[PDB]
Amino acid sequence: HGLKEEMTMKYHMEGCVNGHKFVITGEGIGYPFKGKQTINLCVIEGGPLPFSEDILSAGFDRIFTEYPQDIVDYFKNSCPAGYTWGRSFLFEDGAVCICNVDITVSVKENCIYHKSIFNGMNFPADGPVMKKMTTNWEASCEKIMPVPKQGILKGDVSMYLLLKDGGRYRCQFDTVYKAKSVPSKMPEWHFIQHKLLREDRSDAKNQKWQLTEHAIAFPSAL
Amino acid sequence: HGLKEEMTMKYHMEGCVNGHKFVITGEGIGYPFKGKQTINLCVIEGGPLPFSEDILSAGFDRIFTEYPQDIVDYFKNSCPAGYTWGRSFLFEDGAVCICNVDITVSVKENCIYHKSIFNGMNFPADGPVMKKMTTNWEASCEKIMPVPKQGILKGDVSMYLLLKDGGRYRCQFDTVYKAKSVPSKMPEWHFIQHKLLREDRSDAKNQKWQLTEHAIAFPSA
Amino acid sequence: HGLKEEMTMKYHMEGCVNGHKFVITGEGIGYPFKGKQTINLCVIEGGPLPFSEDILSAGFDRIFTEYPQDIVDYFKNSCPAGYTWGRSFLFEDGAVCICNVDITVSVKENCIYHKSIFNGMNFPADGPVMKKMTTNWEASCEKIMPVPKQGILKGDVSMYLLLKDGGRYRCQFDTVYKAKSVPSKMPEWHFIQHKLLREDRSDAKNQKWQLTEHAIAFPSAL
Amino acid sequence: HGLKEEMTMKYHMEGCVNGHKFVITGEGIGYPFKGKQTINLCVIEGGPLPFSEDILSAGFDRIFTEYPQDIVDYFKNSCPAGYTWGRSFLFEDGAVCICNVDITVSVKENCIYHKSIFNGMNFPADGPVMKKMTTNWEASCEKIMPVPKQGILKGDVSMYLLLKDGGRYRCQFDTVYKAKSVPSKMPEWHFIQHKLLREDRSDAKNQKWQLTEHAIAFPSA
Repeated sequence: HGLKEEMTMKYHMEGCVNGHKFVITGEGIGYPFKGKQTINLCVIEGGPLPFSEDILSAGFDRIFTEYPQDIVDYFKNSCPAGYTWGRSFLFEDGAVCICNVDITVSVKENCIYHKSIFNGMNFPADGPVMKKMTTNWEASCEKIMPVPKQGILKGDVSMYLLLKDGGRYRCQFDTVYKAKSVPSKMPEWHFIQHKLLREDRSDAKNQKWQLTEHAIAFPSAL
Repeated sequence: HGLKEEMTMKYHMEGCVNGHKFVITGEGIGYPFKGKQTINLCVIEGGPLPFSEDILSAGFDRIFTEYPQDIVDYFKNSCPAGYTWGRSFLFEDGAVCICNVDITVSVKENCIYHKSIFNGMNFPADGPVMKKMTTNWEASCEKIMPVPKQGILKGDVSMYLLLKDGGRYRCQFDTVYKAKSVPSKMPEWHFIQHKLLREDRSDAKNQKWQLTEHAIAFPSA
Repeated sequence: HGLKEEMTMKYHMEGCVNGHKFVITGEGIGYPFKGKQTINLCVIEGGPLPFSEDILSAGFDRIFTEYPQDIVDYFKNSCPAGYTWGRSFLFEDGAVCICNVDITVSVKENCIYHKSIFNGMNFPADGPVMKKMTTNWEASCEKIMPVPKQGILKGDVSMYLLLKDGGRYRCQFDTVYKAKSVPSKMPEWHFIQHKLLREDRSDAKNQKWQLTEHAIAFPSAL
Repeated sequence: HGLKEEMTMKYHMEGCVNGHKFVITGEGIGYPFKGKQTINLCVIEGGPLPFSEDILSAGFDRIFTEYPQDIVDYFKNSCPAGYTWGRSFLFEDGAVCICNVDITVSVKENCIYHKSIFNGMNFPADGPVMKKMTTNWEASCEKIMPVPKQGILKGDVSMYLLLKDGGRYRCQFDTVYKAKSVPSKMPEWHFIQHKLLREDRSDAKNQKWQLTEHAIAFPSA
């Protein structure tokens, strides 16, 4: 698809969570074919963040998903124009989020740009988010399905955000993946298992952390 | 409240619904104390909108609410600084919207400026919105409750967008009302009844519509 | 409708909340035309209840609703066969409830019988319900609407359960009202404001409390 | 676990969906260790059901789950006492169901008895269920997580009931798995993948259908 085994990517997130506007920029290396990525994020505006940085995580690339040969890779096939995605975040405490990502490709640079807009609200002031009581997301299995006569995908995943107290914090992810160009081939409903971790790196001069994700496409084990 | 019986208001809305970007601007005259208002909207970008306009309606002011003396008017009391609002639209069919509005009032201009940011997704292609089969919102009764120790308000209302077939289409509105400065006083939980309508007014050069809203504050009967 | 100004009623609730089976019986007096009712409840089985008794409250009669003349009283018109209702309870903490009520009339006795089945689950062990941290429901306004070509009603109300800490506890009430006989006249969408209070009366020999409700039908004040 | 590679099971179901009461009884053969099972159902009351049978399917055993040695099988470990389950069905169109099952095993009979209580409402009259336009459930992947200090399990899965038009119909399954006696050990969060199908087998004297399910436990890949 014009993809390298190893890739670099850029991040620019524009957001407002519970009235708090902020600005995050990033950089990363990834293995499209490995379904792995490691990114570095920085709050260049609105920091330090008043909420849990874990809610932004997934709003930062399905391209970085190791697909089987028997399965159509909507995302990679997306090369070279890229694609866009929108996602609803339904937290168990009533908080609501919408995220919009625009994936574009710096072909010769072999760099994938990500431009996102994140909007979240109704995050309880006592919640783990407002109280920054989170730690990491739990491993998951997302259902990916094609939209008949549409050329788009639908991602369905029930997320669990692990808290310091040891508890879980539930969130429903509902995504729509839209390729920038009409897709010749469409995949069949499948699954995407993921592993996303955050490791802070804030100094005291800057709020930063590093993200990391691993994902493999799979079919129903039946 | 430094407000006038009759006034004016200006609107500027930016949004991307189901990936469709659009810009809307409006003008209006209102009666803060009557809780009445009529507004004229004109899509000045992304028109014509590929979805129903009905979804954007409420996304265009709690200042325009007839409040009883017995009840604290957090909104009017919001002067001079003004206030802001955040809202989540939970449509029965899976669609998700978020709207944030920044409210500011010009004394010298006797106008109320509204700057909204409407975002929505997961609007089923064959849905009433995507297939523009909506007519009007059914009259509501919203619940306004104070957030102890937060200085903010919470609005809760179950909306119904009336369809052409005469079928209702459900949507849960969850609002957060926050004044720009620390509130001197807080009201008690109460209700707000509203009636909002839409009259199309598009031509061929531009897509336009008129909005109207009447709201009255109330207590438990 | 054969209704008296003053009425007596009987209660028999069969339930299981979070695995806890219980049995409540009751008796009450009401004013159909006043839209008022006062009932006395007793846990004859499964007591003392492990959960907050406030969740059962509304599962105990729209007949007791003061209607305007301009508005059709589906419920009273229901005389003399009575009617049935089913309701879903969606609590903010994930707990789920379904309630089914069967309203029958002891015509000459002028007594209204109520036979209910209550099923609730996913009530967090730390919740106000499990922790019995509730006190009373807050006043509400329910939307009542007709079902085109069905002869049934739909009740929509967002409930708030007041806690001891002073906080609210949200619950979505979604009802279906089915008259025992084909209705000649149907009402137009309207509203029903309610006030429901609980006043314990458990001795130490028996778990009991008294309920009380006031309700008036209204049209959109527009 | 006192269980047998191959076994039998008996079913008795009582329910009132949308006010329609019904009684169902079934017989089956299963492979606890294979996580496989086939069951034969017969409406012996309230038939024919006015709604889709597909809704009752999952309402008919986590014992039948192929579990890796590396993972704790809370269900099989549930022997001898057995276990119970509670589940909420959150259908996209507003329908609401609750199902509770009491699980008991006869050593001497090598059969597993299932006593369910299915309740459901708000099934849109023109819905796929009410208009019986459903075919089968799409293969799933459920999330099984332990409840610390409770001795219970929590199952989470987003279901899709396939329609005749080939359209999917959404339903959220939220389960609570509770053993009859204090568990010696607890498993770690893991997944359960399932494949469940329905083959009609009604005649004219009785309404019958066959159910089949294959489930395998798994960890994060």
